[PDB]
Parts: sequence; C-alpha cells; structure tokens
Amino acid sequence: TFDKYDFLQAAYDHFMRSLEAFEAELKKYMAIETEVTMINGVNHPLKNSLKAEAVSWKTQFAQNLHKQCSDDLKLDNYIRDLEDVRNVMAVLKVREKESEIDNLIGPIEEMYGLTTMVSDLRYGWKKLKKVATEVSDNLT
Amino acid sequence: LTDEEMDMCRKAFAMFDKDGSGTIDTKELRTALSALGQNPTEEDMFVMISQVDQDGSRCIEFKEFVRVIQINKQMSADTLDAFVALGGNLDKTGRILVDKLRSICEEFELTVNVDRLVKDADRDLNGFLSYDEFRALL
Repeated sequence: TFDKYDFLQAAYDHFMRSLEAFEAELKKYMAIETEVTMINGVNHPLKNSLKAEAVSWKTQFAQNLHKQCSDDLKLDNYIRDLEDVRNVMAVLKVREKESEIDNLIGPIEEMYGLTTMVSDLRYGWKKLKKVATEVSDNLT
Repeated sequence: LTDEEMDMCRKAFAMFDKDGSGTIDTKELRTALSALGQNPTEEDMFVMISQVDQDGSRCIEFKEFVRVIQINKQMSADTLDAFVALGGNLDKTGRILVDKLRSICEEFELTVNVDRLVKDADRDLNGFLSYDEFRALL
C-alpha cells in the first residue's frame, strides 16, 4: 500500500493530454496528499521521503504552470504597443476575454494553488483602457 | 472474541497507560514509542489518535484498544504454519524441490542425517510430496 505510490517530466506528458481541468489535476494531486496524510495517521522515514517527494512534485508542477504563466505575461507584453483597415481590425478584438483567460490562469494559481508582476497584471487590465485612449487620439 | 486475548490485551493496556490514568494520553504513548526508538512529530500522533479515538476523548481506552486489535488481527490457526513450512513456498503446486531440503540440512550443520524420510513419506510414489500427504508427514 506504500508501493501503490511509486513515482519528473511525465507531468508534462500529462499536460500534453490536454482550463479548470488543470485545477482538477492539482486537486487530484491534493487528494494524493490527503490520503498520504491519512496513512500518516495509519503509520515515517519511508513516509517522509515520499512526503518530500510530494513537496517536489506539486511545486515543480506549479512551476511548470508558472513558466507558461510567464510566457503568457511576456507574449501579452508584446502586443502592448490603408491604415484605417488596420485600425478597424484591431478594433474588432474578445481581447478582454483573452486578458481574462490569462488573469484567471494566473491568480487562481497564486491564491488557490498556494512575483512582483501582480501590479503588472493590474496594469495589464488597465492597459486596455490606456489603449482605448490612444485609439481615441488615433481617431484624427 | 477468545479468552486469553483478553489477558494479553489487559497486560498491554497496563503497559501503555503506565501512570494509571485509565485513559491513553499522548505522553505515555510517546513514551512507549520512544522506548521503541521512535520520536515522531506532534501532528501525526494527533491524526493517529484521532483515527483511533471514537468517543472524542483525545484519549483511547480498553474498548478502543481491543477494537483496533480485533480489526487488525481477525481481518488479516494451524493452516498457516504447517502450510508455509515448505509447501507454502510453492503455493498450491505439490512439488517440493529436494534441493531446498538439502539446503536446510546444509545450513543447520546437523551431525548425522539421512534423507530416507522423504524416501519413506513418498505417498504418490514418484519422488515428491503433495500437501495432504505433506500434513500426513507432519
């Protein structure tokens, strides 16, 4: 019954099998954590080593989300900065939905999954208002 | 369920609750674990007692003592010891290797021995012993 837990980039393979389903992935790892705690109530060197292995696994899985979170951040930084057709094409972009998808990916990981870019994320949100101001000045 | 298990249960309950409180408190339990060498945390022992404590007492007693001994014992008399003697290393095959018995008589250094026993416990008359005739040997 300890051997049923014998387990690091296989996690990325699991990610390759793929929104909130990510949260479900973290919670099934949390369920492994809680049945380990129940077995702590049942049983420690052999147990503390796999306890520390859970310390390894969920932190590294959080970081393999966090790297993609950083990529989301930087690729959003990118777009932060016959012309009327281009203005209309950017006017069509649902863009706030993409910013919201990134915001939901980040803040849920920080809070429910528990850098100084949090204020940058806030300036991400206000960025659209600033861009609308710039487009208003671009009207003329 | 039996009558001598009550005897050993009373003796072991005496061993654990050593001061005389009538209830297993955490300190006497850790005293027992530290006599056995273990000094775990003060949060895992809480969970262990909380699974064993049914009454909400934070202290387990003789009814709970025999409840855990009952579940661990009868959940998991003469079948096993005579079974796993040599044939239970074979798991319902009825063919015991002679080399195992030669090894057994090799290691324990016995002065005089002839293996005519297996020659004259041969009830299938082939050169090995099935399990029923193995009990007939015993």
